[PDB]
Amino acid sequence: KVFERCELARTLKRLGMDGYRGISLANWMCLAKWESGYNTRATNYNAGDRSTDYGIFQINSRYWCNDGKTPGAVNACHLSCSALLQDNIADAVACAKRVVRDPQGIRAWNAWRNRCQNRDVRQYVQGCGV
Repeated sequence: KVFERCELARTLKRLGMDGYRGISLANWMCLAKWESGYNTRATNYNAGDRSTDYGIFQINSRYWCNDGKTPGAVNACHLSCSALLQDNIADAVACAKRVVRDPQGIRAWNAWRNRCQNRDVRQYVQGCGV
């Protein structure tokens, strides 16, 4: 599923994401935007270390979900990577929260640093009613 902007913002808010561990809704929207363009089916294989990023948040298989084909990987979110490809993003969200419970927080995702950190991310939630 490819969410529309405001549709995603409200979905995320409903799921307890606004300000989770100090991360505002706008930041999560900025992350989802740059990671997958609000696309839950999105997947990217990383030839360099043979791992794969899954879903709307492009979560990596080496450390967060199990896809059975990533070498010496772990499954911290305790989910099949397939769960990160559903139209229903509740599992993707539970996993995204798990990722930020670690020291780096939202800095876990490089795309956030490159395109969201220290920027005016107000535009991602404006007019959405969140």
